[PDB]
Amino acid sequence: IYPIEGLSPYQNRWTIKARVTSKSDIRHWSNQRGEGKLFSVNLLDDSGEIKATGFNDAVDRFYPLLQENHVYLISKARVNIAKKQFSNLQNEYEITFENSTEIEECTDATDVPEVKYEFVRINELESVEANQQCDVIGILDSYGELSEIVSKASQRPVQKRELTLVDQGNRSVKLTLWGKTAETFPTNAGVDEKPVLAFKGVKVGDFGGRSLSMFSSSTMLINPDITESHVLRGWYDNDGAHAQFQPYTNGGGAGANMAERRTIVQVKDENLGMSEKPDYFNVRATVVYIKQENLYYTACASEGCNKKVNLDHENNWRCEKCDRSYATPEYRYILSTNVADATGQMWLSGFNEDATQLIGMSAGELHKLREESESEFSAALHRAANRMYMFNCRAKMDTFNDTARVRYTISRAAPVDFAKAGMELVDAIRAYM
Amino acid sequence: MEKPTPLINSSMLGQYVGQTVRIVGKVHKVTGNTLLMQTSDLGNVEIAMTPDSDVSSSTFVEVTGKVSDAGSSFQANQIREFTTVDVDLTLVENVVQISAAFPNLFSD
Amino acid sequence: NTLRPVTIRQILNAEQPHPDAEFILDGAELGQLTFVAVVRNISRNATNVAYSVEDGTGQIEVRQWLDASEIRNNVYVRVLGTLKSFQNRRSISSGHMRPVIDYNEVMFHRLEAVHAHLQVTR
DNA sequence: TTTTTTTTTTTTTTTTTTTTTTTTT
Ligand SMILES: [Zn+2]
Repeated sequence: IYPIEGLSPYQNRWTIKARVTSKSDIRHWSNQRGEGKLFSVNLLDDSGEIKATGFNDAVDRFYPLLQENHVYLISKARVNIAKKQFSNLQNEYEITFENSTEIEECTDATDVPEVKYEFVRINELESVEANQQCDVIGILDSYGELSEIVSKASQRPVQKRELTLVDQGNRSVKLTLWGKTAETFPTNAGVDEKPVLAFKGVKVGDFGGRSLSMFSSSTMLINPDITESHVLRGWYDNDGAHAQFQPYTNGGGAGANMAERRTIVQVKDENLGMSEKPDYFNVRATVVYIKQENLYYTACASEGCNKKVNLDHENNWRCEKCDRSYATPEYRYILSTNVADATGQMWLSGFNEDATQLIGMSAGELHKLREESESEFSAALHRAANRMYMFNCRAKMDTFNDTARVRYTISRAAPVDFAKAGMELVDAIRAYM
Repeated sequence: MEKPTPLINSSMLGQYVGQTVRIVGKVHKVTGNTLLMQTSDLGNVEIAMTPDSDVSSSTFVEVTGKVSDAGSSFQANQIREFTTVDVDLTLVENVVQISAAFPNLFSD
Repeated sequence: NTLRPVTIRQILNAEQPHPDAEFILDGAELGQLTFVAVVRNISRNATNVAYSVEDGTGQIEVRQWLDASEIRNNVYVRVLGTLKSFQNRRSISSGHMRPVIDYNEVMFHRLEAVHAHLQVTR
């Protein structure tokens, strides 16, 4: 009996005694050399955590036997190097089940720790930052119909279902269910009688202020004999289906985020915006070039009108909109900039706000700077390039006289926070290690 | 030829006795021409500083030096300023470790 | 057509499969590239300005073209250029060179370098 | 030996695709 931790490939005789804390579906695959089935599972003991995976014939022998939250004895498997891109655990190693792998269930679970939930009150979810794990409990209010969609990235039809989860905070929050768990959901008993549902490892999404989605390792339990679901049970039946609730918001993408960080290759490789519906994304990119010609235009000096202005017969600037002439045309940016990253290059358009911080200058101040010399004007622009920015963007289609083109529009452009950006990458590189 | 100059924290000193290294710290105390540094390693390093050094009135610092034969002291070759009068030392510790993991990019 | 964060040691290791063709770094075209280094020497010519530049991984020349006195010996710099090898000598042609924002970017860059490399490689 | 983490939602502003360092060491 080894602790999980002491497992290595340096040691062949061994037995762990761990409790499954999550189980994968049976995942198939089709490719050039192979075709088959894998499934995985996450182990726990006193000492630590380790993933374990069965391929093809071990799915048959073991998928039925290993169920979540039960404690098993595992023996005579292989210990491999973890593929950390395909796992949550920090372990250097994982296990693969071979054709000798012994598994029996221990009726001794008391040495073996139990999955400690760190629950978040629904009304506290807004304190947890998007794309992060979370354990959450609450009364299922109601649930939505099964929605099947094709995603634009996978291009593989998604079955989807949404649930409403409420607690003492009186706040309601949407939680998305995926795949089989979605479909076979109402097959779960006591599912209309306002069950309490317990979630481990749930993703916190910012669509609708806060929202929740599941992963392959997520876990919902229907009506658990944990004190908390009883408190809620006592709470809900006595004053819950009485009082009214708060929907969070700020159809559905519950658990979704409102603009994923994509590389430039991804935005194009996914055909973002090539459709009716605008797609939103986030790009970390460097400004490589700014288009000199037609950077600015003369605008309605009117309030809350920026309709272009034009020189009439009396050499004045008229807006067609507010129906008036001015001696002074308001300069505004119709910026056209070329941003690059390591995956490719791409054009963005930005308006007066964002372009001003990109050139650290109002358009008027730039106009005044061009009337003095072109040297001090192109200088300003050159000096705008070679700077990195986090780009909040939308991709939408344009009808230029029957012809279509994709235009990517910077909604907000902050400058890269290197400390934080750095840390993020630290996390990504650690994944290949 | 320029030898790559390793980016190190306080515990890498041993591996580079005699060599030129590069190191980043929070400045603790300045006693004459000696500087006391806080590493990303959270260890402390002692640096023998150039006469012309106004380091005192600065917070985080990057020293290009020679590890000296003792285990933990340092001749300053050059010195770079950062902070203000908010470098991320935890990030630095990580950049140290990851650069160590990738000689093909950061060394010979 | 890409902008690759690189270390100077990457630059020098990049291959140019003989003739005078485009350099490769990790089985990928190495066109426009970027990096952070300190300015060690500065020579000025009527045509161009050649800076001697080191990032702890190696040193390379970068010359930019006159048609930036802010930057100084022993100050970090962001470089945006292209690798040219004339007569075996390797150098970068910078249209863009800037003093580094805060030190944290130096750090950031090393990582951006590893991460980009990892993604071309796997 | 062998494979992944999905959805979703909006301005008022010109024209419609743009040229990045150009030449010596
Ligand atoms: Zn108007």
